Amino acid sequence: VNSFSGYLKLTDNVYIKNADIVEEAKKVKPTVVVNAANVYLKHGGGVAGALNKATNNAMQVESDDYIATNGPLKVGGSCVLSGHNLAKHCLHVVGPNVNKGEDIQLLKSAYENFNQHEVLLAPLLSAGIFGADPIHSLRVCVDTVRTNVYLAVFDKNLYDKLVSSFL
Ligand SMILES: c1nc(N2CCCC3(CC3)C2)c2cc[nH]c2n1
Repeated sequence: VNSFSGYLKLTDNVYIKNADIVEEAKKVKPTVVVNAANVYLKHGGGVAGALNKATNNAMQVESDDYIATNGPLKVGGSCVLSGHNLAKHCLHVVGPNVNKGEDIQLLKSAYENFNQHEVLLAPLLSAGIFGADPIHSLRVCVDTVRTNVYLAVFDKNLYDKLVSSFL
């Protein structure tokens, strides 16, 4: 049994809700919240900008030290950093950004990072400002992630389309 409330069950392991990932994080304090990161961990906008704002920029300060030591992530890759006031840990995952011309086949590699964590609160990778079709992102999620994932979708409108169209 876990804390997550109000989710629709899509499969054995994937759940979905109309929620902003941050408010949900603040309420649940999950072990892992996933960030929709870029390779530079520059949390300017989208989910990343919202998560970082909710940490009062502490996520960005920590991320800048990570990059100064380790250099950029790979597209499709991830790192585990603090969850600050939102979660125990933040899994920063880099989905391909279609608005930079990155290969959408890297979306499966991105979701494979979730399998290293038994339970996660996450957004749909590569959606919003990364330009991918969220219906496609949900399909790759369901077909890739085997651990228990609670997806938060940032719009009542879109949420309803993902559910209605789910096979
Ligand atoms: C969950 N998902 C979010 N995304 C923003 C737009 C598109 C998206 C697919 C649903 C991802 C955000 C943004 C801020 N807070 C969020 N929580």
